[PDB]
This record gives sequence, C-alpha cells and structure tokens, in this order.
Amino acid sequence: NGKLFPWAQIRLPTAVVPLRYELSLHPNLTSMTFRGSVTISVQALQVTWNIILHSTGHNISRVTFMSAVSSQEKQAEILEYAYHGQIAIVAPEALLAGHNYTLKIEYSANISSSYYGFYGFSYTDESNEKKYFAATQFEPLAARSAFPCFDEPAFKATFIIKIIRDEQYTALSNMPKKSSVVLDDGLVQDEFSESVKMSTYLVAFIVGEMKNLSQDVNGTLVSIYAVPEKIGQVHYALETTVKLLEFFQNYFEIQYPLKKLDLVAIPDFEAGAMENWGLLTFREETLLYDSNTSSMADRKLVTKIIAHELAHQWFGNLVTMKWWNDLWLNEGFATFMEYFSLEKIFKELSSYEDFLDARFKTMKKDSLNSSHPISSSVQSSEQIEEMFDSLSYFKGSSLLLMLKTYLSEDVFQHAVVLYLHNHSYASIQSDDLWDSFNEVTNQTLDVKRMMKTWTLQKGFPLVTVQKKGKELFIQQERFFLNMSYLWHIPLSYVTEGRNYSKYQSVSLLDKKSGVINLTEEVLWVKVNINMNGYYIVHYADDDWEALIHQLKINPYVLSDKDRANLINNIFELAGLGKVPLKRAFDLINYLGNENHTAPITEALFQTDLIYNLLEKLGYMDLASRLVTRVFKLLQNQIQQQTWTDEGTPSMRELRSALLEFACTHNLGNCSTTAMKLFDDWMASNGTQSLPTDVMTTVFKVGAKTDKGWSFLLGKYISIGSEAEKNKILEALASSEDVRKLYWLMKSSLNGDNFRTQKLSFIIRTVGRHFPGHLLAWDFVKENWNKLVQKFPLGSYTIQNIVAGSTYLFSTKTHLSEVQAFFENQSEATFRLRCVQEALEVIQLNIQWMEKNLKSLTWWLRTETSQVAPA
Ligand SMILES: *[C@@H]1O[C@H](CO)[C@@H](O[C@@H]2O[C@H](CO)[C@@H](O[C@@H]3O[C@H](CO[C@H]4O[C@H](CO)[C@@H](O)[C@H](O)[C@@H]4O)[C@@H](O)[C@H](O[C@H]4O[C@H](CO)[C@@H](O)[C@H](O)[C@@H]4O)[C@@H]3O)[C@H](O)[C@H]2NC(C)=O)[C@H](O)[C@H]1NC(C)=O
Ligand SMILES: *[C@@H]1O[C@H](CO)[C@@H](O[C@@H]2O[C@H](CO)[C@@H](O[C@@H]3O[C@H](CO[C@H]4O[C@H](CO)[C@@H](O)[C@H](O)[C@@H]4O)[C@@H](O)[C@H](O[C@H]4O[C@H](CO)[C@@H](O)[C@H](O)[C@@H]4O)[C@@H]3O)[C@H](O)[C@H]2NC(C)=O)[C@H](O)[C@H]1NC(C)=O
Ligand SMILES: *[C@@H]1O[C@H](CO)[C@@H](O[C@@H]2O[C@H](CO)[C@@H](O[C@@H]3O[C@H](CO)[C@@H](O)[C@H](O[C@H]4O[C@H](CO)[C@@H](O)[C@H](O)[C@@H]4O)[C@@H]3O)[C@H](O)[C@H]2NC(C)=O)[C@H](O)[C@H]1NC(C)=O
Ligand SMILES: NC(=O)[C@H](Cc1ccccc1)NC(=O)[C@H](CC(c1ccccc1)c1ccccc1)CP(=O)(O)[C@@H](N)CCc1ccccc1
Ligand SMILES: *[C@@H]1O[C@H](CO)[C@@H](O[C@@H]2O[C@H](CO)[C@@H](O[C@@H]3O[C@H](CO)[C@@H](O)[C@H](O)[C@@H]3O)[C@H](O)[C@H]2NC(C)=O)[C@H](O)[C@H]1NC(C)=O
Ligand SMILES: *[C@@H]1O[C@H](CO)[C@@H](O[C@@H]2O[C@H](CO)[C@@H](O[C@@H]3O[C@H](CO)[C@@H](O)[C@H](O)[C@@H]3O)[C@H](O)[C@H]2NC(C)=O)[C@H](O)[C@H]1NC(C)=O
Ligand SMILES: *[C@@H]1O[C@H](CO)[C@@H](O[C@@H]2O[C@H](CO)[C@@H](O[C@@H]3O[C@H](CO)[C@@H](O)[C@H](O)[C@@H]3O)[C@H](O)[C@H]2NC(C)=O)[C@H](O)[C@H]1NC(C)=O
Ligand SMILES: *[C@@H]1O[C@H](CO)[C@@H](O[C@@H]2O[C@H](CO)[C@@H](O)[C@H](O)[C@H]2NC(C)=O)[C@H](O)[C@H]1NC(C)=O
Ligand SMILES: *[C@@H]1O[C@H](CO)[C@@H](O[C@@H]2O[C@H](CO)[C@@H](O)[C@H](O)[C@H]2NC(C)=O)[C@H](O)[C@H]1NC(C)=O
Ligand SMILES: *[C@@H]1O[C@H](CO)[C@@H](O[C@@H]2O[C@H](CO)[C@@H](O)[C@H](O)[C@H]2NC(C)=O)[C@H](O)[C@H]1NC(C)=O
Ligand SMILES: *[C@@H]1O[C@H](CO)[C@@H](O[C@@H]2O[C@H](CO)[C@@H](O)[C@H](O)[C@H]2NC(C)=O)[C@H](O)[C@H]1NC(C)=O
Ligand SMILES: *[C@@H]1O[C@H](CO)[C@@H](O)[C@H](O)[C@H]1NC(C)=O
Ligand SMILES: *[C@@H]1O[C@H](CO)[C@@H](O)[C@H](O)[C@H]1NC(C)=O
Ligand SMILES: *[C@@H]1O[C@H](CO)[C@@H](O)[C@H](O)[C@H]1NC(C)=O
Ligand SMILES: *[C@@H]1O[C@H](CO)[C@@H](O)[C@H](O)[C@H]1NC(C)=O
Ligand SMILES: [Br-]
Ligand SMILES: [Br-]
Ligand SMILES: [Br-]
Ligand SMILES: [Br-]
Ligand SMILES: [Br-]
Ligand SMILES: [Br-]
Ligand SMILES: [Br-]
Ligand SMILES: [Br-]
Ligand SMILES: [Br-]
Ligand SMILES: [Br-]
Ligand SMILES: [Br-]
Ligand SMILES: [Br-]
Ligand SMILES: [Br-]
Ligand SMILES: [Zn+2]
Repeated sequence: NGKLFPWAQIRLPTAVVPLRYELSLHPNLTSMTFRGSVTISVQALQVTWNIILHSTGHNISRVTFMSAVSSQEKQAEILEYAYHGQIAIVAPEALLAGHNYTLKIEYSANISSSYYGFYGFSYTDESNEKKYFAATQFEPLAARSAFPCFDEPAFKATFIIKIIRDEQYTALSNMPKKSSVVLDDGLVQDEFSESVKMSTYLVAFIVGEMKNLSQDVNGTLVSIYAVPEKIGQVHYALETTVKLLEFFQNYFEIQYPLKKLDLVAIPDFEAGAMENWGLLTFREETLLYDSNTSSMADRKLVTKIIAHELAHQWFGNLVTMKWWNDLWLNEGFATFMEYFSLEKIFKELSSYEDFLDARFKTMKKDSLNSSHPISSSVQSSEQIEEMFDSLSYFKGSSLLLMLKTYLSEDVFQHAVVLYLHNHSYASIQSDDLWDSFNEVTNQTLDVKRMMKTWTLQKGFPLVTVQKKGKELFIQQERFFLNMSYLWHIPLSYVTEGRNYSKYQSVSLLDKKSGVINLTEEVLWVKVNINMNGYYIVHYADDDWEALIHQLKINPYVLSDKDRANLINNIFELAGLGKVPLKRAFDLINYLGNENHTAPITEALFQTDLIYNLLEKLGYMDLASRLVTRVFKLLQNQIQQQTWTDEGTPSMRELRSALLEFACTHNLGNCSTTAMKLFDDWMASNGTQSLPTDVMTTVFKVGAKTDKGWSFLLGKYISIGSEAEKNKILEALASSEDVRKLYWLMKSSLNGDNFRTQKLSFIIRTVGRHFPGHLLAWDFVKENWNKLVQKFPLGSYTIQNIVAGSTYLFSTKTHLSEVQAFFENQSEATFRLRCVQEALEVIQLNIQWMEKNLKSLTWWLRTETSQVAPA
C-alpha cells in the first residue's frame, strides 16, 4: 500500500497529543450528509514534521495550521492511508517539544447507513408519518469516520460539541447544553459544555424528536429519553437507574462527576447498549418496559443492562485501558459489577443463574484451540473488533469472581477503590490492576504472579480429583480436545463426613499436583464450590459414583449452582472423552427430584444441543427417542406447570423453559393448551391478555398456521411494545414454511418490515430447526458481502451470524464446504478467528458423533420414538 505514508504501525505515534477538540457539525438528516469543522489543540512531545491522525470517508476542503505563538493561519499538506484509517498533516516548520499548536480541518461527509459511526435512519409514527433520526456509535473504531481525530483510547482530551439542528429536533451530547442560538431558516445552533478528559470512542451526539422523564439525585439530573409515542414505557428504567446510581456511588466511593445523566432509547441500534459518558444509549427492546407486555425475563434484561452501562461510567469512562489488548479491564469489570450489584439490591431476580449460564458457554468457547489469551495482542482492525466477545466479558468477570471469593469482599472493594482513585481520568494496563490488589494485599499474596497465567494463557485447567483415604490427590492440566504453563488455582471444596456434618475449605494449587488433607473419612466430596472458580473438575470413577449416588439420595446437600456445575462438567467431559456419555445420563436421572431452575435449564440445554445435532444429521428417530426419554424424566415438573405469571422470577423462568421444551418437541398436550390460548387471543384481536411468561410458546404454536402467522405479522408491524414484538418475531421465524423464513431474512437485510438490527436474531432462529437449517447458511453465503458492508469483519454481529448458522454441521462434507467458502472470500477472511472457531466447532461435532453415536443408539434402543424412521 503506502510506503510513501510517513507512518507504518497501527498505533499512532506518541510524539503529538491532543488537549482539546472543538467540533462543530451541520447534519442534514434528509439528504443524509453533513459538513464539519474540527479544531484540535495539540502539544508536541518530540521534535517532528508529521502529525499522524485518523480520518475516513472525509472530503477535506481546508486544513490550516497555527503555531500557537505565531497566530497566523497557514496552509498545510495532507496525505492519506486508508488501510489504517490514517491521515498525515505535514507541517511547514518542525513541531518543537513542549510547544502548542492548533490544527483546523474543514470537511464534508456522508451520514452512515450502517449502525456504526455517525449514522442516521428514518422510522414511522403511529401517525404513519415518517420521522428522521441521527445517533453516534463510535466504539471501537468509528469516531474517525465522523471527524478527524486521534482515535485511540489512551489519547484522552476534552471536547466542545456544536450541532446545528432543525428547531423541531432535540440534540443531545455527553455534556449539558450550554446555550442555543437561532439561525436563518428554521435552524438552531446548539453548544454543549466542555467535557471532562475522555476517550474519543466515548464522544456521543444525537439528533431527533424525543421526550424525557427526569429526576434529581443529589445534584445529578437523571433523564430517560424516548420517541414521544414510547415515553410512557420509561418508568421502570428511571426508578432502576436511580437505585443503581446510589449504589455504585457508595461502593466505589467516587461520585459520578457530571451534572446530568442521560439514558436514551434509540429506535434503531445494533448493540444492546453503549456507555457514552452522560449519554448512555440503548435498543428500545432493552430499556423500555411494561409489566403487562414484558415478561419476567424482559425485566431482568432491563435491570442487567442498566447496571452494566452504569458500571462503565467508572470502569471504562473514568478509568480506561491504554489499548484494546486490555479491553477486558473494561468489559470484564463492568460485567462483574452488573451481576454483583443485582445480587446486592435485586436479589429476587436470581440474576446469578444468567451469570452461571454465560460462564458455561464462555468455557466451551475458551476450550477451543482458536481461543486467545484474555489479554492478547491486537494488530488489525479485525482483531480489535474480535475483542468484543464472550471471553473479554465473562472470563474477565469470572477471573474477578475467583479473586473476590478467594480474598475477601472487603479486601476486593479496598483494591477497587484504590485503583479507581489512582487512575481517574487516565489509562491502565493489566499490571495496574494487580498492583492495586498487591497494595491492599499486604504482600501476603503476590496477586500479580497469581494472575499471570490466568490472563496470558488461553483456556483453563482441567483439575483431576481422586480420594485416597482421608486425603484428596489433585492434578491440573490444559483442558482441550486434541485432534505449557501452570495456573495458580483457588481450589475450594465442600464435603460430608460419615456423621453427616459438612465441612468446607480452600487451598491453592500452585504446582502440577498436590494433596489435600481431608481431616476425616468422607462420603462424597465436591470441588469448586458454586463454580466460583474458572476451571472444570474431573473425578476418579469412585468419586463420580459417590456424587451421583448422593444426588439420587438427597441433591440438596449441594446448591443449585453446585448441581448445575456437575451437570455441565460431566457433559463437557463426555464430549472430550474422559467419561462415557452414559455416565452423563446417569447423573441427570436424579432430575425427577429437582425443583431449582439452574440445574434443569442446564440439562435442557445439553439435551437440545444433542437433539439438534442428531436432527440435522437426519437421525430423526434417534433424536425423538432422546427428548422422549428426557420428557419422561421431567414429566412431573412439566405436568405441574400452570399457564400463568405466578411465582418467584426464578420459578417463572422454569415455567417458560419447561413449557417451551414440551411445545417445541410436541410432547404431552402442551401444544393443545397453547393453541387454545392462541385462538382465543387471535379471535379477540389481541385483547384477552396472555400471561407474559407463556407468550413466546403460545405465539410459536399459533405461527405454525397460515391464519396465525399472518395475524402475528399484522401485530408485529403495528403494536407499540418492542418486548412483545420480539416474542412475535421469534414465533414468525419458527414457522416451518421455507418461503416465509426466506422472506423474513431478506426483509430484515433490506430494512422494510423488520429492522436490520433483528437480522442476526432472525438468522439464528431460522438456522436452528430443520426446515431452515440449510436456508440460513445459504442466506449468509449469498449475502455475504452485503452483511460485511453493514457489519465489518470481524465484529460481534458477524461472528454471531457465522457461528449460529454453522455450529449444527456434523459432517466432513459440510466441513470442506464451509472451509472452501471462506477460502474463496480472501485469505484474510479465512484466517479470522471467527472462521477458525467455526471450522473447529464442526470438527468437534464430527468427532463427537464418531465417539457417541453408537453409544446413544444403544442406550435408547428400548425408548419410544415419535416419528417414523426412514
Ligand atoms: C385490532 O386492534 C388493533 C390494536 O392493535 C386496532 O388498531 C388500532 O386501530 C385504531 C383505529 O383505526 C387506530 O387509531 C388511529 O390512530 C391514528 C394515529 O394516532 C396518533 O395520532 C393522533 C394524531 O395524529 C394522536 O392524537 C394519537 O394520540 C396518536 O398519537 C389516528 O390518526 C386515527 O384517528 C383518525 O381516525 C379516528 C377514527 O378511528 C378519529 O377519531 C380521529 O379523529 C381521526 O379521524 C385513529 O385514532 C390505532 O392506531 C390502531 N392501533 C394499533 C396498535 O395499530 C384495530 O383497530 C383493531 N381491529 C378491529 C377490527 O377492531
Ligand atoms: C450527595 O452529593 C454530595 C455532593 O455531590 C456528596 O458529597 C460530596 O462527596 C464527595 C466525595 O465524598 C466530595 O468530593 C471529595 O471531597 C474529599 C475531600 O475534599 C474536601 O476536602 C479537601 C481536603 O483537601 C478540601 O480541600 C476540599 O475543600 C473538599 O471540600 C476528597 O478527598 C474527595 O476525594 C478525591 O477527589 C477525587 C474524587 O474521586 C479523587 O480523584 C482524589 O484522589 C481526592 O481524594 C473529593 O474531592 C464532595 O466535596 C462532597 N460534597 C459536599 C458538599 O460535601 C455526597 O457524598 C452525595 N451523596 C450521595 C451520592 O449519596
Ligand atoms: C436539511 O435539508 C432539508 C432540505 O433538503 C431541509 O428541509 C426542510 O426543513 C424544514 C424544517 O424546518 C421543513 O419546514 C417545515 O415545514 C412544515 C410544513 O411541511 C412546517 O410545519 C414546519 O414547522 C413550522 O415552521 C415554523 C417553525 O419551524 C412555524 O412558524 C410554523 O408554525 C410551523 O410550526 C417547517 O416550516 C421542511 O418541510 C423541510 N423540507 C423537506 C423537503 O424535508 C432541512 O431544514 C435541512 N436541515 C438542516 C439542519 O439543515
Ligand atoms: N449484546 C451485544 O450485542 C454486545 C456485544 C457482545 C455480546 C455478547 C457478548 C459480548 C459482547 N454487548 C453489549 O451491547 C453490551 C451489553 C450486553 C452484554 C453485557 C455483558 C455481556 C454480554 C453482553 C447486554 C445485553 C443484554 C443485557 C445486559 C447486557 C453493551 P456494552 O456497554 O458492553 C458496549 N461497550 C458494547 C459496544 C459494542 C458492542 C458490540 C460490538 C461492538 C461494540
Ligand atoms: C498548551 O495548552 C495547554 C492547554 O490547552 C496549557 O496547559 C494548561 O494551561 C492552563 C492555563 O490556562 C492551566 O490551567 C489553570 O488555569 C486555571 C484557572 O482557570 C487554574 O485552575 C490552574 O491553577 C492553572 O492556572 C493548566 O493547568 C495547564 N496544564 C498544564 C499541564 O500546563 C499549556 O500551558 C500550554 N502550553 C504552552 C502554551 O506552552
Ligand atoms: C498507582 O498505580 C501506579 C501504576 O501507574 C503504581 O505504580 C506501580 O507500583 C507498583 C508497586 O505496587 C510497581 O510494581 C513493582 O515494579 C517493579 C519494577 O520492575 C518490579 O520489579 C516489582 O516486582 C513490582 O512489581 C509498578 O512497577 C509501578 N508501575 C508504574 C507504572 O509506576 C502506584 O503504586 C499506584 N499509586 C498508589 C498511590 O497506589
Ligand atoms: C426444593 O425441594 C427441597 C427438597 O424437597 C426442599 O428442601 C427442603 O426444605 C425444607 C424447608 O426448607 C427442609 O425442612 C427443614 O429442615 C431443616 C433442617 O433439618 C429444619 O430446620 C426445618 O425445621 C425443616 O425440617 C427439608 O429438610 C429440605 N429437604 C431436603 C432434602 O434438604 C426445598 O425447600 C425446595 N425448594 C422450593 C423452592 O420449594
Ligand atoms: C468534495 O467537496 C468539494 C467541495 O467541498 C467538491 O468540489 C467542488 O466544490 C467547488 C466549490 O467549493 C465547486 O466549484 C465544484 O463544482 C465542486 N466539485 C464538483 C465535482 O462539482 C468535490 O467535488 C468533492 N469531492 C468528491 C470526490 O466528491
Ligand atoms: C424533562 O427535562 C426537564 C429539564 O431538562 C425537566 O424539568 C425542568 O426543570 C428544570 C428545573 O426545575 C428547569 O430548568 C426546566 O425548565 C424544566 N423543564 C420543563 C420542561 O419543565 C422536566 O421535568 C423533564 N420532563 C419530565 C416529564 O420529567
Ligand atoms: C462429626 O465428626 C467430625 C470429625 O470426624 C467432628 O468434627 C471435628 O470435631 C473436633 C472436636 O470434636 C474438631 O477438633 C475438628 O476440627 C472437627 N473436624 C472438622 C473437619 O471440623 C464433628 O464434631 C462431628 N459432628 C457430629 C454431629 O457428630
Ligand atoms: C392436558 O395438559 C394439562 C397440563 O396443564 C393437564 O392438566 C394437568 O394434568 C396433570 C396430570 O394429571 C396435573 O398434575 C396438573 O395439576 C393438571 N393441571 C394443572 C397443572 O393446572 C391435562 O390433564 C391434560 N389433558 C389430559 C386429558 O390429561
Ligand atoms: C457519499 O456517497 C456517495 C455515493 O455514491 C458518493 O458519491 C460520495 O462521494 C460520498 N461522499 C463521501 C464519501 O464523502
Ligand atoms: C400491569 O398489570 C397489573 C395488574 O394486572 C397492573 O396493576 C399494572 O398497572 C399494569 N401495568 C401498567 C403499566 O398498567
Ligand atoms: C492451535 O493454535 C496454535 C496457535 O495458538 C497453533 O500453533 C496450533 O497449530 C494449533 N493446534 C491445533 C491442534 O489446532
Ligand atoms: C490431616 O489433619 C489431621 C487433623 O487436622 C491430622 O491429624 C493428620 O495427621 C493430617 N494428615 C497429614 C498427612 O498431615
Ligand atoms: Br458547521
Ligand atoms: Br400529527
Ligand atoms: Br465505519
Ligand atoms: Br457476584
Ligand atoms: Br498489542
Ligand atoms: Br486500525
Ligand atoms: Br475460594
Ligand atoms: Br403435559
Ligand atoms: Br409474506
Ligand atoms: Br422479492
Ligand atoms: Br457438542
Ligand atoms: Br437399559
Ligand atoms: Br430416521
Ligand atoms: Zn460493557
């Protein structure tokens, strides 16, 4: 490319840093263009002739350069290097160390039609009037497409934003609006206060018609914004935000430093949310809430995501990673605080179940060979994007969970408060976090050397346990399936002596192996309590047998988390090969006596995975026998379920999980009950309320008919609750009619009836069942370039689409097909982690069948199929 561009690396030089930006913009939402002026106050730290900077998609009309002393307005030369998104201003005289200069760039651009950058869209009223909207989504690398800037997290500065807007529209930004000035035509010029020192990826602005619901919290004005038709649905978000804000301010011991806090429901938005200082943005479906149209799950989603964005105000905004290799310092911490804060002041939501489920999934991902270390180098935009995955979020927060469990809660909070004070308005890398722990630790434990392997090595240990009399023999090794270094592991363990008293302790495995002294003789022992540790445990056969026998005798000597753990671990170990798959089904035979959600949903997960693998291979009979077996196992919990909203949140989640399992596979007469409810709902023009906990199920069953499908579509394009629309959309995309499934995907990719923000979800849903299995993948291939135009390589959305439409493939023939497809895209695309993980998941699918197919075929030989065999 550009050997004639005065910079080669992807990280900007350190020679010049920005102090202040004054950015004034004139967006035209109608024509979808904008004109701009950016003034950048910089300082040189070394002698240099070049200012290297970021800019993309900018038609640059004038570039002036002012020596601060000299105050005369020069012209300066400009070079471009599109590959790295970089531009270079070559200076008339050399920049001297410690001198100040002002850089002014005038330019015009397009308002983006993706979800990335400064983007804009139109939506439709209840009034059937067309409305326009513009919003920013900059993280990680899009700020540079709205304005020239030093677009790297470590270059923090202050921003003065100016927006020209039509009088009817409201403009928002990070800071409070300082003033307005009326302009010719129906135009207003807005000016926002100078911001605090922050990263460019956090700059945000919004132009559109909105209303607000507000409340004072001790000098901070908290406001929820939404389009006027929706403003009735923001009361729960406001009440929640106020609670979590007080909580976080008490815990961190550092006040939120802005005079305003805005939370905005954006009509069209790809992420779940974004933490821009003072102007947090959300999908409508993740911030709006109505008790009568939104399920329990929907309420949890809104509480969780608000906790998450609020936590970012400290971890991410106040304190920020130096570079994307340490993204987990943001996202791990924010995820940890999300689930921590809910357990403190929303304990009734049982959000710990979600945390637990997400970790199960992150481990399966982490166990692959195409995993990276959680802190790993990123040297391209694709790798930067790829950091936004479940490792950085859920492994990062489970590292912290391990650490908090092992030290104390108070020792943890002390470390945290030191950390945020010491690095306020500044940048960090992994070592600073361990340093802050070391200061509180009293060098009793060297936390830096304890966390070394956890942060720099991929994967996690398999811990093997064998009871030799009154002592546990213990080993660690890399967990992975084939086709290094030691962890410092906090081994917790709980146990029951011969006299039925329970003892629990903690030791720390530093070496390859160790012995634990048990003090007594024990009936059973369970390692890794509540899965507070990020590893999997394998027992010797005698010791598996003891836990499996105790579950059959009285499962409640362990927690629901403990029993969920065991179910997960034994299935992942039967997949590797360390135990026969039969052993896993022995362990879940106790489920007839299980009343907690977490172990039941974890078993329902493994069952469905296996079911869906067999179904796509065409082993229909065998797959029906499998869910019949599991159905008989849970027959009593399933049959005692009511079709209501009664019970604790957790019990409400169990109802949904159980009824959904029975209706999907046509077991019992749940289908009949659901259809009766749908017909009565449909014949009442959606008036006779459906209990929010059974809607998805009822809608799925109705959508299996033309008459019902059409009627649901009619509701989707017209009702005002985005929560209900989402349950409807899931039903539509569960139709067995291929023409309809094709229409849903094509419509969403174009906008039209469904927004493109629903596309990954629609494709996910279509690819999961048999009629749409081949259709989703084909859709992804044929529209591959249009997808990448809307969602760059290799962002979260694309990795979601690739994974969700390939992970149920289990033959060599599909493996070759998927591989060949990506190799014809480009060698760069085929070498993406996204692609490599998909190829690896398929290979594992293939090995899984060749190990367990004949086993499963034998175990189920007497069970009754539901389908006729071919
Ligand atoms: C099955 O159930 C669905 C509900 O899902 C019903 O759909 C509703 O149908 C009604 C009646 O057609 C719709 O009401 C109409 O809304 C329009 C938009 O209203 C907005 O804009 C006005 C000003 O523009 C605001 O005042 C208002 O508060 C909203 O912000 C109105 O413009 C329409 O008004 C015109 O017609 C009525 C006569 O019906 C006159 O009184 C008015 O003065 C004016 O002439 C009208 O009010 C409503 O939008 C639909 N809701 C949804 C969610 O789609 C179906 O009607 C129902 N089917 C059957 C057979 O009953
Ligand atoms: C309701 O609202 C009020 C105001 O918003 C809150 O009261 C404020 O509490 C904060 C934090 O506790 C105070 O800000 C801090 O004051 C501490 C001391 O500053 C005083 O003392 C110094 C000592 O030199 C005096 O010179 C000075 O005049 C101040 O009056 C500081 O130690 C604080 O810590 C640090 O500042 C930043 C904050 O993170 C760090 O980077 C530094 O390391 C430094 O240590 C901070 O400056 C504030 O002054 C209080 N206001 C009032 C009016 O008392 C309530 O806490 C709040 N209640 C809620 C939210 O529940
Ligand atoms: C971007 O460029 C577009 C043109 O490509 C330009 O579009 C026009 O914007 C104005 C916005 O002010 C619109 O004018 C309105 O017209 C309606 C009638 O359709 C009026 O009701 C509007 O409101 C009031 O006018 C005064 C207050 O503004 C009041 O005295 C009066 O009582 C009304 O309440 C307003 O006059 C016009 O419709 C559009 N045209 C198109 C084709 O979209 C837009 O202004 C440019 N934006 C920027 C920021 O440069
Ligand atoms: N949900 C999303 O699409 C993205 C991407 C993602 C998805 C899964 C795992 C990791 C990351 N995440 C976000 O929007 C989370 C919330 C989400 C979530 C929280 C924890 C773990 C996983 C997801 C969420 C969703 C529902 C309820 C509560 C929180 C919001 P954020 O503030 O992190 C923001 N920094 C993401 C910016 C971004 C997103 C995707 C691509 C590029 C840039
Ligand atoms: C280059 O420009 C930067 C700012 O763009 C200069 O740094 C800062 O300059 C201001 C002076 O205006 C210092 O702020 C303070 O003023 C307020 C009164 O409002 C008071 O609170 C402070 O005690 C200080 O007087 C600021 O601290 C300063 N920062 C640094 C690191 O120096 C910088 O001086 C300029 N360099 C030049 C012109 O060589
Ligand atoms: C605020 O955080 C800074 C980091 O910006 C802390 O400075 C760091 O202090 C730790 C000690 O706790 C240093 O660790 C030591 O480094 C030496 C140098 O190689 C090493 O040989 C030792 O074994 C030990 O690990 C760390 O290097 C240092 N880092 C930097 C960048 O200075 C500082 O302690 C914190 N301040 C407060 C008041 O807590
Ligand atoms: C789910 O099912 C389990 C087992 O059916 C329930 O655990 C049972 O809980 C009751 C009361 O919570 C226990 O009875 C009590 O035992 C303690 C200790 O001996 C004593 O202090 C009380 O006076 C009473 O006797 C019972 O032992 C326990 N069963 C087992 C096997 O541990 C659990 O409550 C159910 N959960 C829900 C949400 O329904
Ligand atoms: C980039 O924008 C510039 C102006 O900002 C466009 O150049 C011309 O503008 C002058 C007046 O400033 C007119 O004399 C010309 O008519 C404009 N150009 C044309 C082709 O009409 C320039 O065209 C834009 N560049 C690109 C590549 O679109
Ligand atoms: C919407 O926001 C405004 C502030 O932006 C809220 O009320 C304001 O209160 C302050 C102080 O009393 C005043 O500076 C503003 O003039 C007030 N605005 C209005 C419109 O009254 C207002 O309450 C918020 N709306 C809702 C429904 O909460
Ligand atoms: C059950 O037996 C255990 C040991 O076999 C008893 O626990 C020990 O009690 C002694 C004192 O009697 C303590 O010094 C030990 O520390 C205890 N062991 C542990 C592991 O804590 C226990 O008291 C007995 N309980 C009953 C109800 O019989
Ligand atoms: C059709 O399904 C419903 C499930 O809701 C059956 O009603 C329940 O039946 C089981 C088993 O007899 C009981 O344990 C439940 O308590 C019943 N009612 C509830 C939970 O409300 C119904 O009996 C089924 N149809 C037939 C013919 O048996
Ligand atoms: C905006 O998009 C149009 C589409 O063809 C293009 O011609 C124009 O040059 C673009 N402006 C930019 C990239 O600044
Ligand atoms: C939802 O329903 C309950 C009772 O059915 C009611 O008290 C509540 O007000 C309803 N929610 C709204 C927003 O009306
Ligand atoms: C696993 O990936 C590493 C790079 O992390 C690579 O060197 C190695 O060849 C791969 N091994 C297998 C078995 O896939
Ligand atoms: C284990 O601990 C018990 C009591 O705590 C002690 O009597 C016993 O000797 C210990 N075993 C070993 C091998 O140290
Ligand atoms: Br301007
Ligand atoms: Br109107
Ligand atoms: Br972009
Ligand atoms: Br927690
Ligand atoms: Br790096
Ligand atoms: Br880059
Ligand atoms: Br522990
Ligand atoms: Br049933
Ligand atoms: Br259609
Ligand atoms: Br068509
Ligand atoms: Br599998
Ligand atoms: Br048998
Ligand atoms: Br078959
Ligand atoms: Zn986050």
